[PDB]
Amino acid sequence: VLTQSPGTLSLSPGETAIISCRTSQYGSLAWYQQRPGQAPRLVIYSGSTRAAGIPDRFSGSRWGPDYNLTISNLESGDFGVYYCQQYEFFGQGTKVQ
Amino acid sequence: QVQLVQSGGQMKKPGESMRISCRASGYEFIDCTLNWIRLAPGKRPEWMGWLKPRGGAVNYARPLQGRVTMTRDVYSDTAFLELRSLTVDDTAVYFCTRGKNCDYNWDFEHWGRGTPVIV
Amino acid sequence: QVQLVQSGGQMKKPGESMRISCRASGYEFIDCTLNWIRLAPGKRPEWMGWLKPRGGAVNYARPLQGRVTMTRDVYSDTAFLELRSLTVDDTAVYFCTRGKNCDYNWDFEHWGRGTPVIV
Amino acid sequence: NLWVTVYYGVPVWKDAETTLFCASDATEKHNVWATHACVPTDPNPQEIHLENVIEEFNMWKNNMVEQMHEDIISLWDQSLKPCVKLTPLCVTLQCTNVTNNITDDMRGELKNCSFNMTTELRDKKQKVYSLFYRLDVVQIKEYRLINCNTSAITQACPKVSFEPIPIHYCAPAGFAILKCKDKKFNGTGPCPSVSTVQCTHGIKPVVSTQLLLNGSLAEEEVIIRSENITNNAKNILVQLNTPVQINCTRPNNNTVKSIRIGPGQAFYYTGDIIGDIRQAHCNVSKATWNETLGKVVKQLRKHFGNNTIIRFAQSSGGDLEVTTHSFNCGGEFFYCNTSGLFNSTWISNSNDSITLPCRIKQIINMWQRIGQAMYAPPIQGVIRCVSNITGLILTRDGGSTNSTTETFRPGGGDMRDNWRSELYKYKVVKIEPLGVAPTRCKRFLGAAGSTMGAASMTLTVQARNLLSGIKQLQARVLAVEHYLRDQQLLGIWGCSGKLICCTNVPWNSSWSNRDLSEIWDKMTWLQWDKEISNYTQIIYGLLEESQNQQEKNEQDLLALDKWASLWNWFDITNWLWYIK
Ligand SMILES: *[C@@H]1O[C@H](CO)[C@@H](O[C@@H]2O[C@H](CO)[C@@H](O[C@@H]3O[C@H](CO[C@H]4O[C@H](CO[C@H]5O[C@H](CO)[C@@H](O)[C@H](O)[C@@H]5O)[C@@H](O)[C@H](O)[C@@H]4O[C@H]4O[C@H](CO)[C@@H](O)[C@H](O)[C@@H]4O)[C@@H](O)[C@H](O[C@H]4O[C@H](CO)[C@@H](O)[C@H](O)[C@@H]4O)[C@@H]3O)[C@H](O)[C@H]2NC(C)=O)[C@H](O)[C@H]1NC(C)=O
Ligand SMILES: *[C@@H]1O[C@H](CO)[C@@H](O[C@@H]2O[C@H](CO)[C@@H](O[C@@H]3O[C@H](CO[C@H]4O[C@H](CO)[C@@H](O)[C@H](O)[C@@H]4O)[C@@H](O)[C@H](O[C@H]4O[C@H](CO)[C@@H](O)[C@H](O)[C@@H]4O)[C@@H]3O)[C@H](O)[C@H]2NC(C)=O)[C@H](O)[C@H]1NC(C)=O
Ligand SMILES: *[C@@H]1O[C@H](CO)[C@@H](O[C@@H]2O[C@H](CO)[C@@H](O[C@@H]3O[C@H](CO[C@H]4O[C@H](CO)[C@@H](O)[C@H](O)[C@@H]4O)[C@@H](O)[C@H](O)[C@@H]3O)[C@H](O)[C@H]2NC(C)=O)[C@H](O)[C@H]1NC(C)=O
Ligand SMILES: *[C@@H]1O[C@H](CO)[C@@H](O[C@@H]2O[C@H](CO)[C@@H](O)[C@H](O)[C@H]2NC(C)=O)[C@H](O)[C@H]1NC(C)=O
Ligand SMILES: *[C@@H]1O[C@H](CO)[C@@H](O[C@@H]2O[C@H](CO)[C@@H](O)[C@H](O)[C@H]2NC(C)=O)[C@H](O)[C@H]1NC(C)=O
Ligand SMILES: *[C@@H]1O[C@H](CO)[C@@H](O[C@@H]2O[C@H](CO)[C@@H](O)[C@H](O)[C@H]2NC(C)=O)[C@H](O)[C@H]1NC(C)=O
Ligand SMILES: *[C@@H]1O[C@H](CO)[C@@H](O)[C@H](O)[C@H]1NC(C)=O
Ligand SMILES: *[C@@H]1O[C@H](CO)[C@@H](O)[C@H](O)[C@H]1NC(C)=O
Ligand SMILES: *[C@@H]1O[C@H](CO)[C@@H](O)[C@H](O)[C@H]1NC(C)=O
Ligand SMILES: *[C@@H]1O[C@H](CO)[C@@H](O)[C@H](O)[C@H]1NC(C)=O
Ligand SMILES: *[C@@H]1O[C@H](CO)[C@@H](O)[C@H](O)[C@H]1NC(C)=O
Ligand SMILES: *[C@@H]1O[C@H](CO)[C@@H](O)[C@H](O)[C@H]1NC(C)=O
Ligand SMILES: *[C@@H]1O[C@H](CO)[C@@H](O)[C@H](O)[C@H]1NC(C)=O
Repeated sequence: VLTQSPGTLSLSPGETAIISCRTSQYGSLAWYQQRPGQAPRLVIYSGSTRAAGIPDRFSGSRWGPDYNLTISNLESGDFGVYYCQQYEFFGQGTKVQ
Repeated sequence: QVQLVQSGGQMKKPGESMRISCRASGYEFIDCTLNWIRLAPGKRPEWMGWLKPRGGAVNYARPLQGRVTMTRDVYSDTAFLELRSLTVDDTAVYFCTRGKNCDYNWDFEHWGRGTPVIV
Repeated sequence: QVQLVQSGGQMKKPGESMRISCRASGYEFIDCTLNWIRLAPGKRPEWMGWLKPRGGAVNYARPLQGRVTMTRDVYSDTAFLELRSLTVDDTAVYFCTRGKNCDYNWDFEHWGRGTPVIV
Repeated sequence: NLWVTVYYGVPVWKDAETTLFCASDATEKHNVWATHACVPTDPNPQEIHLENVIEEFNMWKNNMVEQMHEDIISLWDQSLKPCVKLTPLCVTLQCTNVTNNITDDMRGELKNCSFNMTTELRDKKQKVYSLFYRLDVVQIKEYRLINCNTSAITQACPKVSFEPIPIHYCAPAGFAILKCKDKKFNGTGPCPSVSTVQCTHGIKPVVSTQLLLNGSLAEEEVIIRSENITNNAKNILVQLNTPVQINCTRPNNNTVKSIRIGPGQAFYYTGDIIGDIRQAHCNVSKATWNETLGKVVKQLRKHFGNNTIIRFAQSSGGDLEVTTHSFNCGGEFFYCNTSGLFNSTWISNSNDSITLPCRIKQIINMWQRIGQAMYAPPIQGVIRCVSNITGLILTRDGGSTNSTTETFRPGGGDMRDNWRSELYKYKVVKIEPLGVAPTRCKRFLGAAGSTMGAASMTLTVQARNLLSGIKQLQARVLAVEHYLRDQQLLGIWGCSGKLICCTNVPWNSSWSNRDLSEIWDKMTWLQWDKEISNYTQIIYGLLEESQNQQEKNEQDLLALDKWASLWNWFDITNWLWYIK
């Protein structure tokens, strides 16, 4: 029902990552990060609210039925797979490299 | 302090049935939902179902109805996911998850270690 | 609701003894006085006695003193009227009665079915 | 030139939660569901409609539901507490199938289940034969009771009945219950028409899992209540326009007998079944249920796509409480299989009863607590009920990608939904009587929507309602504390007397000016309190400083000793010799 773009995002350290997510339903959108080999962890919920322990680097804001995840000054703990989530519906996921 | 501990490392061939246990601790087990998530490499994540352990009420994802069962033990705070009629497309890591709070359960801060299953 | 239930139809000869039960229900059996009335055609109504089934206290009428005993089983909620040396003039219908309220005893509102006794 | 004035008792509302006390209309009845801590009800004497008020009602987050859940749980536990424990009955039973005299199938799965037991004298023992339902007994043919290895079982006292008795919930002094009288009120939104009521409309504690029974009915049409119906987790409550009559029964004579398990303790069990062993059943008229499902389908089609195919289905899984309709009838607990009434499919657009099988358990663990259970004693004779299926609880099977089909299943397990179905209209509002307004002086609950100045003419009545186990004492003490706080603040401002008090504080333009023309003419007090809520602390502080400290100093000993014929000496100088 929802999707996200780009499928793969090839960036270098220190650059800013932007990931877009298109939704066809009204509902709060959460963003999750998956480190390769570990369980995924929530990075933000309700579109713009951060989970506990997440630095200020992660943020997001948008208008209309679209959402944006912005990640400034990428660090080594980044470069996972980033998932959209609506009411028990996920996106295909964006792999940041 | 909320912790979810999963048993795993299972390998199954097509046609077999499988069971995963998920022990929950650090919070009142009864009053808060659990959800099951299937993450496969290269596929979209699939939500498998939710379980309310107070009455054991279970909601299965529509594509998997007739295959999935979820039960629970409250005296030993465990949630059991049983999946039947495995196929090659069921290879994935299975997670037991709970929301940030027990009013809006979709904000899954708390995830288990993850149970790999290879078929 | 208040109900008093008796068992009757006794047929006796002169000189024999008789026992009539009166099961009380609805009101708290141990918090209200019972009375035993005798009715018959021709002769007046006669009061037999009162029973306070907490201490078991009893008061008998003067014509019947030495012949009439009253007992109470608080666990079956059952009063008992025992009469000795029954004779022809005691042929009558016996009532187990309770007052309208438990403060004034002589407003007999609650009467049982009645217990015929033919000597 | 408009300056501050202080009003006490203006009608305004804060949505704070509070403890709400009992109100139950007035010996056999005292056995059941009544702790006689509950005052007799007045005959709905004060239902003051409020005209032109728009209040936000949210059924899903109201403290009355949680308070009622706690109160009903405590009532149940208090009723059970002075009753015989069945810890002696956790013994090894040798069970055999019920005697059909041939190999005929046992119906209801009754099992003979002899055991050794105890008696009043500690030394002796008494073999007992007692038919137990198979759901109650678990194997270890050696058999034991279901709950022995987890929880102690407390028998319900034999005389005690469980039939629902209406309970009216009435707010304490200083808090007023607001009822939303709007028809077609889906439970979460602005309510066009509100009324103030002292006591709720006698809510009946009735415990039913899938299908609500004996509840209140809607006036116009079926109503579908759910917060975020898109969400799968949240239960869809359904209030039905027309009652559907369910006729329920156990057809067994059920010869009951008693034994004494100890000093002053008795155990009641099924000695025998005189008649044929027959299954318990519940009948629902097929045509009535078909029409009811059609109406529910229409209201559900409104929320989802109009083209969508709405399909019902049996409950997917859970405990026997969740998976099957649970309810008590005449003191006997029925678990009825609703798959007969929910397996239809509705595609986009008689005198035969759907008979639901029912199984009866004696050992009930209701409220789903850990470590507790209750043995319901068997009831002699055939039992019947004629309940009305006034409401339903549903949940939508989720996770589907595209596709027009929506699967709805019976749901439950959490009993808060039952009481949400009845307490949806009610809200609890605190009364914050104090208020501050502009005026040129410069020196119950009715008419809430009436503009300012109309309120003042009736002001006193609100001041009359204020001031009127452990939680009730806390409620009363907090009411007294709130009243003393309000009176102390009134005194510190110089307004020791209640009602209108005028004070010399200039109405600053910063404090939400508003033009000071329609404020008093066209507007009600609540919208004002919405406007000036943020500035209220500054106004209170300035009131205290201006007409309490400065007024004390300019009416301190100043003017106490007034003898001044040579006043203003630094001006008596100014025309002492200047005139010369
Ligand atoms: C289930 O629960 C969820 C919450 O968990 C509920 O979802 C919320 O529903 C409400 C309505 O009940 C939604 O408000 C409506 O949203 C519409 C769009 O609002 C978003 O976008 C606008 C900007 O839109 C402009 O641009 C659009 C694209 O060109 C265009 O289509 C539109 O017309 C406008 O020109 C933002 O200003 C607004 O903040 C909001 O932002 C969304 O996206 C961002 C992404 O970053 C996210 O942060 C936000 O949370 C949100 O997702 C809009 O149609 C509608 O406006 C109507 O009302 C206004 C009143 O001011 C009126 O001016 C206008 O004419 C319309 O009548 C309204 O605002 C709300 O966004 C939903 N929130 C979420 C989180 O999903 C859901 O309703 C509930 N379901 C049920 C059944 O109860
Ligand atoms: C939804 O609401 C309906 C409608 O009220 C309820 O149906 C009632 O169910 C109760 C029991 O659950 C019924 O009350 C019981 O009826 C039995 C028959 O009563 C006999 O005696 C009375 C004397 O007044 C006569 O009028 C009547 O004709 C019969 O001769 C009795 O078994 C019960 O009384 C006995 O047990 C109780 C213990 O509870 C004792 O207090 C009594 O002293 C006595 O020993 C009792 O009266 C009632 O009749 C039903 N109403 C009807 C048919 O209209 C549903 O129960 C309710 N649904 C749910 C799920 O709660
Ligand atoms: C769900 O709704 C469905 C649609 O109405 C129901 O499915 C139908 O259920 C019937 C009953 O089983 C199926 O079988 C029919 O039954 C009789 C013959 O049954 C005989 O044997 C049974 C033994 O159990 C006995 O009880 C009966 O009295 C009979 O003696 C015939 O009339 C038919 O030929 C047919 O075989 C139907 O096939 C089935 N229909 C469909 C379209 O699937 C279903 O019962 C509903 N479920 C519930 C729980 O109510
Ligand atoms: C008390 O006994 C019950 C019944 O044996 C235990 O529950 C499970 O029952 C199922 C029924 O199919 C068995 O397959 C399981 O093996 C039982 N569990 C166990 C651990 O044996 C229940 O767990 C027991 N309670 C406690 C607290 O141990
Ligand atoms: C449960 O089994 C017992 C033992 O077989 C049955 O009790 C017997 O009942 C028969 C028929 O009424 C009597 O003649 C015997 O004297 C009883 N035996 C004893 C040892 O008491 C009992 O009837 C069975 N339960 C039923 C039929 O519900
Ligand atoms: C409620 O009754 C229905 C009656 O059909 C039962 O449905 C059966 O469920 C079993 C369980 O696997 C299936 O094998 C049958 O095919 C079902 N029958 C039909 C016609 O669909 C249901 O199991 C009962 N529920 C409970 C809790 O006893
Ligand atoms: C009782 O009946 C069941 C079927 O419900 C059967 O399997 C079992 O063998 C029977 N047991 C005895 C002791 O007769
Ligand atoms: C009851 O106790 C006696 C004591 O001798 C024992 O032999 C017998 O097996 C017990 N009976 C049952 C039915 O458990
Ligand atoms: C119906 O409920 C929805 C939420 O599902 C709410 O937004 C809306 O205001 C309600 N409608 C009314 C009260 O008319
Ligand atoms: C149960 O059996 C007794 C035996 O005396 C009989 O009087 C009674 O009517 C029976 N009960 C029913 C409901 O038929
Ligand atoms: C239920 O019983 C009543 C009488 O108590 C009868 O009028 C009604 O038709 C019955 N309803 C059903 C659905 O069997
Ligand atoms: C009766 O039920 C059938 C089958 O579910 C349905 O097609 C029909 O519309 C219903 N009739 C009504 C509600 O009048
Ligand atoms: C059941 O429905 C009928 C018909 O509307 C109604 O008169 C009756 O009062 C209802 N029963 C109860 C117990 O509310």
